[PDB]
Amino acid sequence: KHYITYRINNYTPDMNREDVDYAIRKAFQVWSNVTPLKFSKINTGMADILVVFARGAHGDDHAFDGKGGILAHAFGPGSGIGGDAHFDEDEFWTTHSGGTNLFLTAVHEIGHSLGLGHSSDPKAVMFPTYKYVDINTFRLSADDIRGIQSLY
Ligand SMILES: C[C@H](NC(=O)[C@H](C)NC(=O)[C@H](Cc1cc(-c2ccccc2)no1)CP(=O)(O)c1ccc(Br)cc1)C(N)=O
Ligand SMILES: [Ca+2]
Ligand SMILES: [Ca+2]
Ligand SMILES: [Ca+2]
Ligand SMILES: [Zn+2]
Ligand SMILES: [Zn+2]
Repeated sequence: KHYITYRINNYTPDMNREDVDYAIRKAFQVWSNVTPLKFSKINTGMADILVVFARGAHGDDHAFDGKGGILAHAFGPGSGIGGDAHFDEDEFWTTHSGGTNLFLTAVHEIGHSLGLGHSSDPKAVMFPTYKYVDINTFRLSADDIRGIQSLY
């Protein structure tokens, strides 16, 4: 199906609540812009993709590892934790270059939420390693486009 819902379960205290909403909205928009996917934000109740901030062990057999290392993870589409995107609260989430940029990380993780694996293109958002790029000139690489359009 092309209609997919999300809910921001909780908000990192690192950031303004409004900035988390915006970063997440823009991350979904990135993928919506290159597919027929329609995303809808839910405030309360059942949603396909939950956006969660948590530290250490947090219920899903994939515990986080403290500051650094693994920044976030996400599960491919399914029931329950399927589709959910988890961000390690031990990171320092930001709208800027400092710490770990939430928008960029969210684009990567939503990619996983939708069923993508990793890319071999070093410029792809789905390359395995986080790298800050200038947010205002950010673009999905042609390989990201191939990946997502193959699924939707
Ligand atoms: C501290 C920071 N760490 C990272 O970038 C690390 C390597 N990457 C991760 O934390 C992966 C998550 C990530 C990648 C990106 C990104 C952003 C922009 C461009 C390219 C990539 N954003 O988040 C972890 P994952 O979701 O792939 C994951 C895979 C397997 C398991 Br099991 C669990 C999770 C760094 N190396 O700068
Ligand atoms: Ca889910
Ligand atoms: Ca970590
Ligand atoms: Ca934090
Ligand atoms: Zn998790
Ligand atoms: Zn990844």
